[PDB]
Amino acid sequence: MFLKRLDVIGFKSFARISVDFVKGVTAVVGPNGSGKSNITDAIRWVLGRGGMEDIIFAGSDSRKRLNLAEVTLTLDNDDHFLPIDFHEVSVTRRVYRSGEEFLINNQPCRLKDIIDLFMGKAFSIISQGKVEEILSSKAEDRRSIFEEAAGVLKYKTRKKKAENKLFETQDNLNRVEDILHELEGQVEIDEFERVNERYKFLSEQKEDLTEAKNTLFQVIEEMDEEMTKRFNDTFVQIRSHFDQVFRSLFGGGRAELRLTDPNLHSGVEIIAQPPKKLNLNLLSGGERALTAIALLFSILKVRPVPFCVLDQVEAALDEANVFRFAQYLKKYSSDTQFIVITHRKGTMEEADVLYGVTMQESGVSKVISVK
Amino acid sequence: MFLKRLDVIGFKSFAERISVDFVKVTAVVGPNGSGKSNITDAIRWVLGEGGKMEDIIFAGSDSRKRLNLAEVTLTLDNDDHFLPIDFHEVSVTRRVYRSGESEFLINNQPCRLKDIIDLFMDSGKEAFSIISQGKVEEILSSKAEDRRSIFEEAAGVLKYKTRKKKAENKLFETQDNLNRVEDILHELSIDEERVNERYKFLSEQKEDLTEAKNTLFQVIEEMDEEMTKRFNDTFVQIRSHFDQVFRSLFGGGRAELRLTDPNLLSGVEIIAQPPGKKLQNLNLLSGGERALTAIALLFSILKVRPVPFCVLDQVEAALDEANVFRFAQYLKKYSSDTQFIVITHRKGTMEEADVLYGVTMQESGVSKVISVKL
Amino acid sequence: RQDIPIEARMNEIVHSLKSRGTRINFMDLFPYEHLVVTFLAVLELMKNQLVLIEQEHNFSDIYITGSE
Amino acid sequence: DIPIEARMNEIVHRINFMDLFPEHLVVTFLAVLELMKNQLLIEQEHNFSDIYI
Ligand SMILES: Nc1ncnc2c1ncn2[C@@H]1O[C@H](COP(=O)(O)OP(=O)(O)OP(O)(O)=S)[C@@H](O)[C@H]1O
Ligand SMILES: Nc1ncnc2c1ncn2[C@@H]1O[C@H](COP(=O)(O)OP(=O)(O)OP(O)(O)=S)[C@@H](O)[C@H]1O
Ligand SMILES: [Co+2]
Ligand SMILES: [Mg+2]
Ligand SMILES: [Mg+2]
Repeated sequence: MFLKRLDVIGFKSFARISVDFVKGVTAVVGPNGSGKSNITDAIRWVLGRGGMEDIIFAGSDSRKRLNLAEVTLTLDNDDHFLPIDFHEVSVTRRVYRSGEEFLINNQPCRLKDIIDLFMGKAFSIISQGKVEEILSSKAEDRRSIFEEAAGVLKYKTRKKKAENKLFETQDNLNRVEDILHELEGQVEIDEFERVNERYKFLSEQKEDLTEAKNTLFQVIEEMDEEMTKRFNDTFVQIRSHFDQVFRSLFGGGRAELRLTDPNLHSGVEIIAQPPKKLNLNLLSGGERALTAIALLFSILKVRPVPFCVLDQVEAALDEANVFRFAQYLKKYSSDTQFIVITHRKGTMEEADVLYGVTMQESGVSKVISVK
Repeated sequence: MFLKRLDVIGFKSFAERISVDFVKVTAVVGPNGSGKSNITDAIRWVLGEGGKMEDIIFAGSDSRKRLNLAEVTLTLDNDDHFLPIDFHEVSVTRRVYRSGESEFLINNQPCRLKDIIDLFMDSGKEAFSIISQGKVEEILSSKAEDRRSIFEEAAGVLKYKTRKKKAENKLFETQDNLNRVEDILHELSIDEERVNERYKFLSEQKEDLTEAKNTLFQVIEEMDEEMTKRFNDTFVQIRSHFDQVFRSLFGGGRAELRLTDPNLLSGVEIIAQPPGKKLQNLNLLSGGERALTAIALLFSILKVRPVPFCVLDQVEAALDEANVFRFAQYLKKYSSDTQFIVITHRKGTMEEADVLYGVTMQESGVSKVISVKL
Repeated sequence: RQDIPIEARMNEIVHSLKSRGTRINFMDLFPYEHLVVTFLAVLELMKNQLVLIEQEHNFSDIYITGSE
Repeated sequence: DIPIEARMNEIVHRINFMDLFPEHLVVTFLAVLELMKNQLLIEQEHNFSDIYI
């Protein structure tokens, strides 16, 4: 998915603006109140501050509340990273003041259409200060951040649906059993040959389930063999980059990342020791920052996502380590597209693109860009 | 209480004995891993509240040792006798010994647990005059009925609260008493009835003393009338400071503060509508809108009940390249009637600061302190 | 500084509209790192309703017009 | 980064932190605060006194 442009009308501060995401780093700069954090919430409401209609502009002087809010995203599918043949994909979402919608390539589509299509930019986007969201989270609730990075969620969800189907199959064999137990006594004019006229074919009719279900269980069992294997294959490839990024950020600092128990549900537990045994709760505001940051740039070394957005991920670290979260953002500009929203100039120096967001015209945000 | 200096030994990152000299703005620099936002953990430790209590002592870096004795000091100029003590150089220290034993010391004499509280109850070094890290917006996100008390200790009305509470207990106990003795007063040839003269002597005098504690206690309970009056006097005094401070942070702002119902005991609600926006909620403010507004509300308090020394853990963390410099200006215009401790990585406030104590960390997991003036 | 160019540019951008009326051209207002801060200031004054800028499309030459 | 090493080599040709100064003294100190964190020293009599490298 190569990011091409982003059009907005009615979405929060969005007054009908288009963003042409260039190749490399795009710094989303500006002062406070501009609504650049909306540029991440729209890349939420299109893929999948309110509560519903809170998504729509409501109230500003020199303007009036709108009734319909929509956003478009234009993706270059030349290499067919998407299950379509289009070379310009355009996804749009919208909400009406009445509470009522999404389009794929200028055509309407179902609810789970865009969801099924992207299967993907969660931890792919880092909103304000949510960085530490990785560390503080429990170990049992941390592996999720890996399961998406390992693609295991596809095979997983499918397999869940398939078990749900097996439940209904058993729910049918239940009644079929009692019926047949009645047929044994009903067995022993020629109209009684009408009762045995349903049981003999209902034998291969219930057996039809008694076979298809057996063809489903195997389709679950070895389907986990492609999930439970992929989870490890990724986990270790992130392991061998934890030390690399971490240490490259802390000269002489060595750390690691381990897990607990088999897998399924394996709580991934995180360890770090700057250049000094640092429970990681005792790490500095920066030390808590450049951990979930290094861990990111190790994930971005395994399954790097093309569209990755970060919202003020560097406002907790001294200018010495802002250069760290700058250069590790100036390398991966080639392999993936990074959109970061940080007013700290340190990253704004290496940023290939500068998209300044302000607010004129009262509570209405305009956009400028130079580079 | 003009701040003088602070000595730490064995406290957290602080391994070698080091101290800091404070002036009348002091910006605490230093790159991450260091101890600047630790020094504030020590400043709250001195007066009052890592995991448990052991994690307060220097755990030790495996380039040095493992200390088991931690203690912090604080020296203040009480020339104007800000506190109920007659000393003109006050030294307050708290100690933590790996035996699990904490100590308290002032000058030449050990101190009690719930003692150093009282010395400071009138001053309000308020722990809420300490702005924490990742807490700068705490008051803005916190529930109304969780933002009421910050004004209570702002107005100083806490001491009265402790008064009326204890008095309440006393009046309860005495009520139980008089009730119980009224049952004794109700339970009560020829020869000599001489014990009844004492029975009516153990009531008409005794119920006189107890019943003299009634009318005398409920007048000290009516001293809460002073506590509520002084509170609301301040509740209103902050009011007309908001907008004017806001409007000078957001050119053309409009904001105001207001309460819910009547029945101290209520809750407070903030309202903020920046210039050329309005019509919205608090949750719909920007990332640095909540930062500045909270800043205004915790910068206007100090225009009503100012304190000696306040603490800033990364207050301008999420803010513009300009709304910090304006925050720096304000730090300079308020640095007169109170001493300021700020922890900031951006040059903006550093330029408007008097003397910086930059915290390094040499010798592995050990913090060092270097100071420079302007 | 950051605040200093905010109002130091307010002379050359208000007096250019009083001399030729022509909007201050960011391509012309180029001082010299510097192209970041100098853009950040103009990309600030828009919230004070002190300056307006137009773009026929993105990435096009930007012109600063201070007034409102 | 550049101001943080432009005085690093200049420390091998000992003197006060003010001997490395000409307004920007702030940043200059901020760099010395990192180099200390990289083990590359700092001497002072007491608080806010003469600081020798
Ligand atoms: N749904 C909305 N409806 C109307 N105005 C909105 C809406 N969302 C945001 N705004 C306006 O923009 C302001 C805050 O929007 P945010 O998106 O949170 O800004 P922000 O992106 O977080 O700003 P920064 O600088 O990035 S920290 C409000 O004060 C409003 O004036
Ligand atoms: N109790 C402790 N025992 C030993 N080391 C500690 C202790 N507390 C903190 N440290 C060390 O100090 C580091 C973090 O201390 P913090 O006080 O949070 O840092 P900080 O003050 O936030 O630093 P900055 O630059 O001011 S953000 C850890 O890496 C530890 O090595
Ligand atoms: Co093709
Ligand atoms: Mg934001
Ligand atoms: Mg800190």
